[PDB]
Amino acid sequence: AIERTLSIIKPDGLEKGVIGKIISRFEEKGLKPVAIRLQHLSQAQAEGFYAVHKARPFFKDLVQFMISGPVVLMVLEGENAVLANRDIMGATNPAQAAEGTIRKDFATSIDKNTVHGSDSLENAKIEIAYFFRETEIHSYPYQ
Amino acid sequence: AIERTLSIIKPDGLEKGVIGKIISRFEEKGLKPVAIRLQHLSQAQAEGFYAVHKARPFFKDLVQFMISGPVVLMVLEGENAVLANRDIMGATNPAQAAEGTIRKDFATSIDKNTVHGSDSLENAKIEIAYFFRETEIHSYPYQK
Amino acid sequence: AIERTLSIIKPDGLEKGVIGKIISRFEEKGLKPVAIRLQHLSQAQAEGFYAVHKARPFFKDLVQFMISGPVVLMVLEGENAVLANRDIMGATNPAQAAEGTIRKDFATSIDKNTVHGSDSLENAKIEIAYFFRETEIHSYPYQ
Amino acid sequence: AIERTLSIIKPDGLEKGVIGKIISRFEEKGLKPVAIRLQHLSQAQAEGFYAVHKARPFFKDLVQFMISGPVVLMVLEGENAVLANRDIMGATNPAQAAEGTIRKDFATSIDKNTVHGSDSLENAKIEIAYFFRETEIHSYPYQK
Ligand SMILES: Nc1ncnc2c1ncn2[C@@H]1O[C@@H]2COP(=O)(O)O[C@H]2[C@H]1O
Ligand SMILES: Nc1ncnc2c1ncn2[C@@H]1O[C@@H]2COP(=O)(O)O[C@H]2[C@H]1O
Ligand SMILES: Nc1ncnc2c1ncn2[C@@H]1O[C@@H]2COP(=O)(O)O[C@H]2[C@H]1O
Ligand SMILES: Nc1ncnc2c1ncn2[C@@H]1O[C@@H]2COP(=O)(O)O[C@H]2[C@H]1O
Repeated sequence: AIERTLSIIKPDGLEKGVIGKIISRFEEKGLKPVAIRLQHLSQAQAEGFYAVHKARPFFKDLVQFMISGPVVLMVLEGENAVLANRDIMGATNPAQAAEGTIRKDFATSIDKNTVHGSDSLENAKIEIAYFFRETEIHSYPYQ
Repeated sequence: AIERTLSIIKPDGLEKGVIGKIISRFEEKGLKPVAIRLQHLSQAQAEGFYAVHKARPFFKDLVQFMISGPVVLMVLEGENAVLANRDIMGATNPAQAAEGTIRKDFATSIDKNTVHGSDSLENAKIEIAYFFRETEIHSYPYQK
Repeated sequence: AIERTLSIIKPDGLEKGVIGKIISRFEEKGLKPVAIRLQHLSQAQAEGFYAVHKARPFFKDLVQFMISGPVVLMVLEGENAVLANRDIMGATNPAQAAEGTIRKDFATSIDKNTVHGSDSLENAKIEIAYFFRETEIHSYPYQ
Repeated sequence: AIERTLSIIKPDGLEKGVIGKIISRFEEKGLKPVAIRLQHLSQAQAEGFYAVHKARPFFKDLVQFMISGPVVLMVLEGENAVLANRDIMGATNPAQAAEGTIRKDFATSIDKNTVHGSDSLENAKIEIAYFFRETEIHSYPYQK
C-alpha cells in the first residue's frame, strides 16, 4: 500500500554536499518527496524526537550530533514506503550496509550515518506529525 | 563575495521527478542550499512574487502554472551566487539555453522552464525575505 | 481531563479588533493558548479543513468567507477543553447564543460568527494536526 | 506614515496568563497585529536576535530567560507604530515606567519586563525579517 514515512538527511549529509544525490536515490526508486524543509534542530526538538532512545547509552551523543548543524526533513510517499526507505538507507552501521545503499556510499560511522528513516508505520505517523503540519505535505502526480 | 540567491523548482520539475538532479547541479557547482521548503503556493503568493510582470501578457498563465502544483523553494549560498545560479539555469527560453544547463536538460517550454532564480542581487534580497525568515536559513561547512 | 482543542478567530474577529478580548476570554476560564499563528488561508486549505461540510449548502460561502482575510489559529489546552471552548464560544447562531459568550458579544450572523472550535476530541486531533506541527505547540506553567 | 514594528511577549507574560490583555492594549491604540506566532526560542535564535548586547553583562541572563519558556512573536502595524509601541510598553525598567503602560501594569523587574518592542525603524526591519517571511504578515481592514 501507498504509505508516508519520515526521512531525515543528517548534518553529515549536508556537509558532504550530497543532498541532491540522496533525494535522487529515493525519486528513482519511486519514493516521492511530498514535504521537505531544511531546519536546525534545537536540543529540545532532538530530545523529544528521539524519546524512544532516552534510556540508551548513545542518546546524549545522538542529540549533540543531531543539533551540530542543520538537517533536511522530508516526507516520502510511495508503495511500501516505510520498508522501502529503510532498505535504500541500508544497515544502521555503515560497516554492515549493503552495496548501493545510502549509508554504504556516504556514511562515516554508526554515529554519523547520514540518514534516518521511520522504523515502522506507527512511528512514521508520529514522526511526521512531529515536524510537519498536514498542510505542509503535498502529493503531486508524476509525469 | 559570498551571496545568497533564491531558487524555485517549478511544478514541472517535481512532476518529472528530478528534484535531486537539480539540487545536485547546484551542489556540484559550489552553490550551497542553505534553506529548502516544499510548498504549494496560493494565487495571492504567486501574484505577489511576480508582481513586476503584472503588466505582461503572460502573467495570468504564469500564476496558474505556478499554483498548479507544489514547488521547492530554496536559498543558495556561494561566491557570486546570483550570477552563478543564472549560468547553471541557462536562458529563460529553453530553446536558447546552453548545453549542460538545467533548462536545456529538463525544461519543456518557456512557460514550463523548470526553475526560477533571482535576476540580480537587489531582487534576491526581496525574493528571499518573501519566502524565508532569517531563522529559516542556515549555512554549514562543506567537509568530507 | 486536560485536552487540547483547536480555536480559530475568523476574519470578522480580526476586523473588529477584538483578538485580545477573545484570547482573554479563554485565559480567564483556564483555557491556555499553547499554539498561535496568524495566517491567511488559501482556498485549498479552507476546503480541506471543512471537508466534513462539503455536502452542505453553505460550504461554498463558508470557504469564501474563511479566505476573505487572515485568521488567527490557536490550540487551547485545559480541563475538558473541547466542551469548555464550545461553551465559551456560544451557539453557532449568534441569535441563540447565551449572554457572555464570544458569539453573543461579537458575532454578526451565523455566517460571520467570529470563532470556530473543534466539535469533538476526535475532530480536535485532526484539526490540530492540520495546522500545527507538534513542535509548534508549547505548554508552559501558569504562575 | 504606516509602519510595522516587532513586539515580543516574553515568557513572564504567558505565565501570568495575560496574552489577551497585552494584545488588547495594542488593538485599542490602533496598533494592528498583522503577524502572530507563539514559538519557543532556541539559544541560537535568542543570541542572534540580541547580538547587539553580547558585550553587555546581562546578555547571558537575558538569553536564559528568553529561552526559559515560549514567547508570542508579533508584528504591529499603524501610524508611527515604532514610537507608539514604545509609548504603550513604557520604560524598559518597570520602576521607571509610566502609569497605564504594559510594563508598569504587568512587569516584575528589568529582566522580567514582559515585552520587547523594536527601538527604531531600522531595527524593526531587521527584527521582523528575523522572525517572519513577508508571506506570514497580513494586513486587514478595521471595520465593525
Ligand atoms: N549501537 C547503536 N545502535 C543503534 N543506533 C545507534 C547506536 N549507536 C549509535 N546509534 C545511532 O542512534 C540513531 C538513532 O536512530 P537513527 O535511525 O537516527 O540511527 C541511529 C544511529 O545513528
Ligand atoms: N515572453 C516571456 N518572456 C519572459 N518570461 C516569460 C515569457 N513567457 C513566459 N515567461 C515566464 O515568466 C516567468 C517569469 O520569471 P521566471 O524566472 O519564473 O521565468 C519566466 C518564464 O517562465
Ligand atoms: N445553518 C448552518 N448550520 C451550521 N453552520 C452553518 C450554517 N450556515 C452557515 N454555517 C457556518 O458554517 C460553519 C462551519 O463550522 P464553524 O464552527 O466554523 O461555524 C459554522 C457556521 O459559521
Ligand atoms: N541594565 C539593563 N539595561 C538594559 N536592558 C537590560 C538591563 N538589564 C537587563 N536588561 C534586559 O535586556 C533586554 C534587552 O532588550 P529588551 O527590549 O528585550 O529589554 C531589555 C531588558 O529586559
